[PDB]
Amino acid sequence: AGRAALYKEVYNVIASDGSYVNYRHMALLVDVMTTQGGLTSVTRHGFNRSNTGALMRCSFEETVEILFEAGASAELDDCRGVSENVILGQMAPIGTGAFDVMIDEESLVKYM
Amino acid sequence: MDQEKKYGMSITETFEKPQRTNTLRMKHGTYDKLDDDGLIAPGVRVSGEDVIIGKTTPISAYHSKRDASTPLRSTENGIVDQVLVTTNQDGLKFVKVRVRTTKI
Amino acid sequence: MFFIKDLSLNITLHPSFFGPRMKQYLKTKLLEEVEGSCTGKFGYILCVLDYDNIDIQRGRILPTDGSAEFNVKYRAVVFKPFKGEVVDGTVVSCSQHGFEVQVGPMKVFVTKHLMPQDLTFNAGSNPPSYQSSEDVITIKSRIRVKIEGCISQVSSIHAIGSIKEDYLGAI
Amino acid sequence: LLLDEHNELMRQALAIKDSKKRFAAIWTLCKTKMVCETDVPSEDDPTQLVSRGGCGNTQPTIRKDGLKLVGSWKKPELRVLSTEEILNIFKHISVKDFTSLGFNEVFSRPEWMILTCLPVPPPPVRPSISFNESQRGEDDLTFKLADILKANISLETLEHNGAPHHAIEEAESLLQFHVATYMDNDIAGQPQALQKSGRPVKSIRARLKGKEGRIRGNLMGKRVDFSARTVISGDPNLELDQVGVPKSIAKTLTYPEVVTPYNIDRLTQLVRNGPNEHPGAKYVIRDSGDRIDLRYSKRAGDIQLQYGWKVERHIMDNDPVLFNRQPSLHKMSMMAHRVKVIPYSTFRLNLSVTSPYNADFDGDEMNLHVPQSEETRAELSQL
Amino acid sequence: VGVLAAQSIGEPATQMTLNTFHFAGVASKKVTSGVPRLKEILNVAKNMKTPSLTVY
Amino acid sequence: YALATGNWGEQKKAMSSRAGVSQVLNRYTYSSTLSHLRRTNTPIGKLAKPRQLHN
Amino acid sequence: STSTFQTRRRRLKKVEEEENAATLQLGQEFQLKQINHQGEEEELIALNLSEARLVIKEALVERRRAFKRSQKKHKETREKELESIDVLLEQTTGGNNKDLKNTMQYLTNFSRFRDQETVGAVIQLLKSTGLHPFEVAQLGSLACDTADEAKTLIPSLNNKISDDELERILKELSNLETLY
Amino acid sequence: FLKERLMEASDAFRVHICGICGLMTVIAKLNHNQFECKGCDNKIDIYQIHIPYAAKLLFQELMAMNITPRLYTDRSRDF
Amino acid sequence: AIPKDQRATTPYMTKYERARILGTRALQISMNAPVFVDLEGETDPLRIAMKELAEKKIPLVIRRYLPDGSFEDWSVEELIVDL
DNA sequence: ACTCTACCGATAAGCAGACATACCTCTCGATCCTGTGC
RNA sequence: ACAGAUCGUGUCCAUCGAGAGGU
DNA sequence: GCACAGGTAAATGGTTTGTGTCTGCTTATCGGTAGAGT
Ligand SMILES: [Mg+2]
Ligand SMILES: [Zn+2]
Ligand SMILES: [Zn+2]
Repeated sequence: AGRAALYKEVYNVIASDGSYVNYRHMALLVDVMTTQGGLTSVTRHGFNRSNTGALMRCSFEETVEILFEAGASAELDDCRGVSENVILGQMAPIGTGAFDVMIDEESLVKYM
Repeated sequence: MDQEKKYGMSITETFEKPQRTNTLRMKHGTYDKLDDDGLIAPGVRVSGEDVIIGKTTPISAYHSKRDASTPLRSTENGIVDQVLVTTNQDGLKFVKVRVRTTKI
Repeated sequence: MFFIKDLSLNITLHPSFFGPRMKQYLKTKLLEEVEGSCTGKFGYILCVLDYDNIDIQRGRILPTDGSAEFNVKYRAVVFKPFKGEVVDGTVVSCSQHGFEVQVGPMKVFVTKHLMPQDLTFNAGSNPPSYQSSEDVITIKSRIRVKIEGCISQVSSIHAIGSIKEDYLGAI
Repeated sequence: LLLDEHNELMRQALAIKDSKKRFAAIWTLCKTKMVCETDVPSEDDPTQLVSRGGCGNTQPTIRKDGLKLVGSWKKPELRVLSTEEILNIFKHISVKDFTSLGFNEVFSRPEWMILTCLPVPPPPVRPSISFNESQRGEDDLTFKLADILKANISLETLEHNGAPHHAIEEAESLLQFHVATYMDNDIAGQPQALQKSGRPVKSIRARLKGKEGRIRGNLMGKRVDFSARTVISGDPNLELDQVGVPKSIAKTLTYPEVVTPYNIDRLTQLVRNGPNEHPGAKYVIRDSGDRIDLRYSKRAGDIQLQYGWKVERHIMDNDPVLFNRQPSLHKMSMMAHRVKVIPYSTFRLNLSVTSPYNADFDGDEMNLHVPQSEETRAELSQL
Repeated sequence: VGVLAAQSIGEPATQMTLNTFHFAGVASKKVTSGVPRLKEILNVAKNMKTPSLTVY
Repeated sequence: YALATGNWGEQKKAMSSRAGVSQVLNRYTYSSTLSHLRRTNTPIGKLAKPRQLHN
Repeated sequence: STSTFQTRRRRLKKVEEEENAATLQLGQEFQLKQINHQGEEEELIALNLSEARLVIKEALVERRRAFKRSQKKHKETREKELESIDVLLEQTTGGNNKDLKNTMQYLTNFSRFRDQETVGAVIQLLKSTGLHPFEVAQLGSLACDTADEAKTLIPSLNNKISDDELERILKELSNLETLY
Repeated sequence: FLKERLMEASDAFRVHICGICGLMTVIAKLNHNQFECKGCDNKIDIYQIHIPYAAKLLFQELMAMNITPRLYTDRSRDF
Repeated sequence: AIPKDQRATTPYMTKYERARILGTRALQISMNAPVFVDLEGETDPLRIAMKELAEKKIPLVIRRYLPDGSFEDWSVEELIVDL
């Protein structure tokens, strides 16, 4: 019910300028904001305090605090996000990088 | 603008046309338009990285002098109209040059 | 001492060679690669047995260029000089520092400080060796030598030998 | 630990998988306790007690004052807690205790938070600023490291030659302050560090703190090559997907093309043209680098292009390039157009693409990016 | 889809005009709407400027 | 120093002193010079009231 | 080039339990219950001096036969043994193959069993005990006269084998090596 | 395109990282074709990675901050 | 972890997959890889890649990674191209 | 039955921490010395 | 025994603050 | 003849129009039962 109320509030917010936004975007936003059992604010005290990678988290808010926290702990960054791959300069597993391309010998000998 | 600033006592820059014989790490711009005093006479067309003021500073193998010339701007060109030479408060040399261009 | 292990090798193939003969190309690549290798982890690779069902997996293409990385699976005979292991070889060289042994393809050194003072360097005899009592040892003669440890893990692989042990020398 | 598994509340708290939440729960439950117990009643049969095995000494109220920790020992004594005794206590912590607290016995032990051996960055981290006229201007990090070394030497000499406890205390306080300012120059409740120039010193935390930092200004955002920017303009005669590139921009920007039997003649013609006309080339790349310049060597024409080389030709027609306007709010602000060389120094675009760009022709500035590989070119064209 | 949703929500926010006043119907209650309302919704403010309630 | 750097104060403690008090004269156009010679600034630093045109 | 993935905190184990020892303590790569490419839980294979020579010889002749058949489809004692593997190696492996000559020469010179039936029955005889295959290979390769030589040769057989059984299969191996 | 813009059209660096420590403190001598890690006397597992120079500078600064950003080329899961 | 009879992924070929395949084929052709189709006098590697994709003569395999870590292999010639 | 005082929970109210669209263009200054030396 | 003038390629002048700008 | 090296200055007292909106820590304040009688 809280998620539905939040979606209705957002839809009412984008109602006066005349702009129309597809339901999928706002639904995704409110689902992200209510993934846990309560409201998750879009700020340093909301979605930030999560279990995601430290490198991807520390690129928006203050950085050295979370770096010190990571050093004090021993959490592992899976490097499956976009920010980590951008920092490491590798092809992020998004869009064209969501799959792998391999060559097969059977098809290679099939054509010729 | 340029100045004949002095380091210590004997390390004083001088205004002269630099030569390949005793100048190291010098700029690759043309020095043909320069004169003996190190300044371009008014009425000479300049363009690109051409050197307008020739200044060299003593190093302290030879190469006792190192260039400090200021070239013209990469995107600017024109004809020099007025060159001003005078002295600053302490007594060194003060040199000012001007470039005139028409923008259609 | 001889072991056979299911080793793995990673190779990169240029796409200009992407023809029907890629399988045999990789086969000869592996063949000349692991033959005579001196890897410090596995040891000495002598022969590549089981030239069948190599099972060349699909070659992932690197995003940078058109090359493909292949992970070939194979088994081969390995040779590593395990420390503290008694082996038998033949004498090849004998300087004043000591007499070497020819256990396998290695150059195990029996330094003078290892075997007892009984062995003396007698240069009067035509083959320079360590002629002494308790049996005769010479160049190209049977000798059993123990291994103290492994050194120089990079580049060539060899060890150091000793004779000071009951029922170890002569034979 | 102050509390163990005997307590029901402690047992409930020691169940969270998250390290931060578990540590917070442990701290909240143990901050109330102020004395070792050594005799904890069992969960069953509360009449009989079980010897915990502690020391029985009371605990102080640790309070943070600047860069030092003070403890109000009340059974009130006010003794400043030295770093040595805290480190010794940390070294005596059992593995399970800080494993439950959140610390890892392999990667980050609790006792490693105390600085006993400070590494120095290499010269690449703190380069030398040449600066106009021959003067060796140095980075603030080098000056801070020299200050730390001087403080350490002074403390060592003062300890060795014999001195009152006040001198040792002030020397160690100065060393701690200098180290902290080297690592963080924005300490709350402490005076900032100033050099001879009078400006605040630059710390690595200040080096990476905002959008000019190493991460928000040099990792997710950086300057790039093979890009251009010039005033845009309208052209009704252009196609919907087409951008008017000035001849100078085309002659400056280059695209590396691998020589192939299908384009050997074209590449040879472009090389013979030289980096003067628009349909020309600027560089020729042979095997293992070894770049060849076509404007200084002048050896063009008598050079034969072998297979596998790379030629940096100028941007020609129908070349897919990226066209961008700032600010980039939606994905429509980034589009791929086809290069059309025009004889004027301005950007020309179709009038129908201005709406997604949200741009007009009153002095707007827009950026152009060119690809450098077949992967990027094809994906830009098809996506 | 997350980046697309974020852009599709943020673009009208920039494209909106002033949204500080004029949001009054029959009764001039000065109901908060527009950019400040969106900001307080995103921040999940515990004390909104103009709390309201509807009863049927 | 005060008339050159524009920081009204001594050489030290320039961070805590005001900035922009002294500015180089704008001589692009006579009207620009006249406007620059009759300019006032209120040091404020989020607030719409001080920026509004009062009666 | 590896066959085992990281386990038991291989990143920062910080134990450094030496590198090798005579009393078992084999290397991590040569550990018991190895991992096969398709199977699992397979023990390490240990080859004697005679077994290894037969294995390499059979692999070489198989490769030579395969190469000869491909070409066709496209179109004494110790002294005699040296010529055989010389002519086998001169065309099968190819390349420099300098290291292969010394290994084969050492295998031929120090070979203990030359009969296929005897080497085949060696494993059947030795399978009675549950000893680690490394030490059984050591006793099969190295010569012996009684229990004292076997006990002194390696330190991995302390009270692990009864003396009566030890002397029994030592004499068994003695006759099995003196018959050929 | 993002990877090309971030790496090829900008800073691009190659470093050697020890497979045990996970740090970039590896002594590499390309003339003699040998590598060594003095931290754990490792010589038979050295990997090379392509990262931007800014990332290398950030990692070096973090190491100067007594924080170890160990980098590994394999995924740690199960056992 | 490569099921075949339990492949629940869509049989169609996505836009990202099409772009990646076309780019890889074009790059390989540009760096002088063998071509399995006649060119009709064409000289641009990208259009040659499109021509090869038209008749499904590209010897490549798409490995679609499931979020858990499993994957299934789809051949290019068996993927339906409709966009 | 609730006095003589202890920990449980539940708030008020003061003390600090983080930060504010994106893109580029140009000019202009400053980066130490005074008490102390024979 | 042997046992050199420079030559030939040469890398840039940076940082910190302040102000004025324009989409 | 001129250079050479440490941070010895202010003590003070002192400052500035109009930055909110959460966040966490540290007290102060308010009910409520338990060690038992005439
Ligand atoms: Mg405009
Ligand atoms: Zn205690
Ligand atoms: Zn290491």
